[PDB]
Amino acid sequence: QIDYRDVFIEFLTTFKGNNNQNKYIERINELVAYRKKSLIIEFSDVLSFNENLAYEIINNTKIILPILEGALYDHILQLDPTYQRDIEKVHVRIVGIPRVIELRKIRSTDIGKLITIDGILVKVTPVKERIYKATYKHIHPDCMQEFEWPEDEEMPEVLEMPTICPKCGKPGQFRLIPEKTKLIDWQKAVIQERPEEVPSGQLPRQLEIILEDDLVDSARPGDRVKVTGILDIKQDSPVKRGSRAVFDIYMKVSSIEVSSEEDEKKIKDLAKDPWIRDRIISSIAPSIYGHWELKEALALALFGGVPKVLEDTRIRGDIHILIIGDPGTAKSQMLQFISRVAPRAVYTTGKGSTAAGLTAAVVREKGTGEYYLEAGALVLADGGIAVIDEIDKMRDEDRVAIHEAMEQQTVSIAKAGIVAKLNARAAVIAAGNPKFGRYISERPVSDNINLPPTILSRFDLIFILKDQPGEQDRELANYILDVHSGKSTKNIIDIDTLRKYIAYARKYVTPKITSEAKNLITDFFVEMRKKSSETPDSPILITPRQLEALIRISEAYAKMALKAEVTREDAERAINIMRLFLESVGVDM
Amino acid sequence: QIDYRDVFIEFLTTFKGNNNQNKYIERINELVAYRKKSLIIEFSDVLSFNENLAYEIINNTKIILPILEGALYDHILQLDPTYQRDIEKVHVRIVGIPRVIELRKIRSTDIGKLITIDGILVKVTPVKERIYKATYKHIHPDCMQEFEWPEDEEMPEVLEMPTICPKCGKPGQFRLIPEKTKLIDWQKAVIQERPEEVPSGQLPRQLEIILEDDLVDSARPGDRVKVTGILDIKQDSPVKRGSRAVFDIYMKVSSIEVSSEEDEKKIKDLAKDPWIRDRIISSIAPSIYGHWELKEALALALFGGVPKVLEDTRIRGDIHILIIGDPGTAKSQMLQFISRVAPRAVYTTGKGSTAAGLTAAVVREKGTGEYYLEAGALVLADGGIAVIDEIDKMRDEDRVAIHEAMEQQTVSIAKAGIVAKLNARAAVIAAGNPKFGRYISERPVSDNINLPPTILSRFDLIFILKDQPGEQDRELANYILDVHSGKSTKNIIDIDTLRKYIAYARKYVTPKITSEAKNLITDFFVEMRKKSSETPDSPILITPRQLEALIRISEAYAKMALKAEVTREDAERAINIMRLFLESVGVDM
DNA sequence: TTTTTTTTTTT
Ligand SMILES: [Mg+2]
Ligand SMILES: [Mg+2]
Ligand SMILES: [Zn+2]
Ligand SMILES: [Zn+2]
Repeated sequence: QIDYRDVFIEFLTTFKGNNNQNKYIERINELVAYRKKSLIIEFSDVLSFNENLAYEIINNTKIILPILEGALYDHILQLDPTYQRDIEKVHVRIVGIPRVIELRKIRSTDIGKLITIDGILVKVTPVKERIYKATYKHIHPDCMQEFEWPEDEEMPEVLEMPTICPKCGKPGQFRLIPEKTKLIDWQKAVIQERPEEVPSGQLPRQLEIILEDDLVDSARPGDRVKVTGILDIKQDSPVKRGSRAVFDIYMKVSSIEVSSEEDEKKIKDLAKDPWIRDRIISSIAPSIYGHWELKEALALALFGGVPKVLEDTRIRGDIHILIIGDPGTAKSQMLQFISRVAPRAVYTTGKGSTAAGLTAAVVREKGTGEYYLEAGALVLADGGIAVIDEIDKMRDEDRVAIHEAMEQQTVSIAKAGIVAKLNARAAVIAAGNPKFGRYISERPVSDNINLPPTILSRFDLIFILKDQPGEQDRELANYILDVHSGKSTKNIIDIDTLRKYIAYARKYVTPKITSEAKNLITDFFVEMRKKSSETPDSPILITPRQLEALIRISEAYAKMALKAEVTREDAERAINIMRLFLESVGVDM
Repeated sequence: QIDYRDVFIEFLTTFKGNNNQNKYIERINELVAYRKKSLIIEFSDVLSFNENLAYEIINNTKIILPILEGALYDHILQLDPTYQRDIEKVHVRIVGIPRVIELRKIRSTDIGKLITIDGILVKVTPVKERIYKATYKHIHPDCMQEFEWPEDEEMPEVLEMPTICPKCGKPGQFRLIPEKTKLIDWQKAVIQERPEEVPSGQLPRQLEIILEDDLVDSARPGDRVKVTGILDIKQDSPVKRGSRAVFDIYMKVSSIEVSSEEDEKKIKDLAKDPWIRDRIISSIAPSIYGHWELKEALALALFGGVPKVLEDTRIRGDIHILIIGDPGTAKSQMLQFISRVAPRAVYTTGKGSTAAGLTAAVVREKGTGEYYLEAGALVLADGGIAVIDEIDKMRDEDRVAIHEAMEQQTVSIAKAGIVAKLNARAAVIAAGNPKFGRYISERPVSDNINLPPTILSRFDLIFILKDQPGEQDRELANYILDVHSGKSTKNIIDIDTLRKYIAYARKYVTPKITSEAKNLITDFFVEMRKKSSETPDSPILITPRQLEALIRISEAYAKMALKAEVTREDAERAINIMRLFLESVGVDM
């Protein structure tokens, strides 16, 4: 009823942040400075400020958003007149809607209401253009008149042509004029419900969402998103009714978020502890007893090294880990934990994957019969982590497809007239069993591993797990029963905090190698080669890749403590962990 | 509103270039010599000469080009009246527009503006004809009238037939008259964004462009081009509404550049150095330590020999290189560098390619129902370099598809009623691993290589790389760490100018064989054949192909120094490099 | 039916 434009403007200029620093005033000039033409607000803050305004947004969304858009636009023009003639419309987006509904629980009662859905992005289409105001010319020898067809109204989702010329009142031919037509960016995406939300024995459901204007290209497939907007029915093929008054539903996205200053203080506070490295390792798979050297290795792969890009070549910065062990050694359980804690990870099984599905697949589009590309698991994991369980179960002729993606971090396809190259910069963690299921100490190491030396040299670290019963059985049994009894280990960083810590470290820390670290690494690498040549029978080869493994591991150790330099202490830790890897495969040092 | 035709004419007639030769009057001078009806003007030159004139082209391109082009036509007629009755309209193409937009960043605000896009050409269609002014006959026994349908306007993108006869005002049926219709050449192409600008975890995007009149057949697939023109929305089936008022965008090309005299003297200056060959070799893969003999071999393949075309046959002039080595010997890094410095190169892997994708594929169009050919990797690489990494991972029944393309440089297809023969004159560089991952010195060369003798004989040079940990580890380790520390080797030819040097040499240099070079090559071949008879178990056969390899290598060495003939020094170098090849495969002379 | 790359059952 009443106008809240005065309230909205006053709220923007008078709201107080956590430190009462007016967390909203400094967003306005940032909008003006960068001409971002999109401003977001929090529903909790609006409700905390004025209860009446929050309800009107949450209920009368379709008749108040343009009103607040006009009021905000006027406030921008007075603040900076130069904003005019560059941006003709500014959008305000509301987040944190209390109306959250599961994807499977949407009913007809929720149509037309501002709701929020949490799911997984699966498909994204290229950006296109949608007409919201057309212009036609009446092709009738008497008219030759141009007019905007939808009068005082946006063009509906169905493209409708005028039947009677408004300028002359007669029918005839109408020709669209693209020059005078107004367009808006338009993208279509598909969202899927989370695996933990799917009911027993059923496939996950999917919903179609539409992103327009500045919301296009807001996320990539495989992301976890929270989308807010209005639901509506979909009219796709109305040319022929064919009975079937049944319709699907789709969502007009108003605000989207993927997956902060307070968190940064928490992250930096953690790094102040001298024993942060040991504290982080203790937080990796808290439900698994022992395997301290494995948890340390897995922690390094989460942080990785520093990729180097030069004018003529680039160097891999990711760390690859291979684990071989007897059944029941908690290999799969540890790998599942990595998927949860990594900011971006893809979990695959060796038997349930193919060569085309891992890198890229060439498929024939049924509508046109033309071949095109589909991204594989490694491509979708670019910048993240790829987990391959049961690597020994894959066919050897099929496993070689990942050799290029594991060192050059690229995928090359030359099939059916398609030549393409794709980036696959991801870290690979793989697990498997020995050749005879269990490790046989009588036989050498070569026949136990049963893998070609080419793939073995690609892995920075290799650990062989032996399940040897001994005095430690009682400790293991007590630990497992405590887990089943609900007792939880304390003094460990929670998974949510740990994920934020890793994401921050991988984005703002780039350690550099000092002179002291160079001498230690060089001496140790020379020592490997001399020792390796003494026993030319092991299946492990000390190639120059091993030298680069030491550099990557050293940078990861420094990056774990948010250090900008690789001191001698990190080099010693990198050398020490490499020693345990060599002792595992029976290479003494 | 000021008349710019006078400004244009004085700009063309009076302009000073960097060389001080009035660059812009020679182009129009050659315009009438060859009747090319197209003039190229740089945006930097017009802006410097007249800032106001340059701006008017940028923002008023729609209604300034016909006036600007019309003014140029009158000037040409004054220069030579003979241009009349040969060319009706002359097009002016503007390049160097500062408005450069990435392919993924195009939004609605860029529609109708002159922009420039850099990308890769992937698809070209055959040249067709487009109607811009039709002629119709009213089939109604009283009319028998001819009229150009679109009055004072060209035919739009969508063909439209008149509904009311302009000659009588009555409806009816109208018949097109092809002989009185005005046509224009039309071609469609697809541009793909470069792999550098593709975001993480996303597939590359594509844009459709239209070439008309003299711009047709101005490029070939795989080229890197810059296109300037106007964006517009694409209409395909406007008659069928089918809801979904969402359109795709295409581009009307106004000028195209495919990726000068100052380079000629720069290249000539480089060739004057007596040690130019060493400088070129030292500039191949600067980030790789050692492997001097492999760097020399890769340099030869970039330049290549001299193809011979005779009345009854032709002789291959390309050089093929095969490298077999232990894992971690930087084989893939060098191949990556070659794919960047080569003016035209295609990079493929053994596992990610098929027989059809390498040579040619037969694809059926579901619309018409007929079969047609699709160019493979080797066909697209004609006149350039083809890189096939991990060649040993190819299926043997699939690898044999390149036997004829490597020697006869042709692709023969007899499939689905299609018999064809395509040129595949491309050099092949391949790498792979021995049978057991690493070379075993305790076993003969026969079972280490694991490749048929038919394909081995087709390679001019074969190098077996052994990773022997010796006393050079410290030097190798220090070099690698220096690379990781940002240190760069100095006194090398950078990749950009090195690419220009190779392109110039392969185009203007055709060395000849002298009498003294013939004697050295003949004597060496006799000894090579005699020595091979000692060991017949080796899978390396000295065939007459090896004699022609010596000729090709000798020509390549001369081509490096831009020499016009092959002297005894070039023959000696060819013998020396051939000797190292034989020693590696176990033939000692 | 036909060539092609893909997952699938069945020749
Ligand atoms: Mg398991
Ligand atoms: Mg390699
Ligand atoms: Zn009208
Ligand atoms: Zn008529």
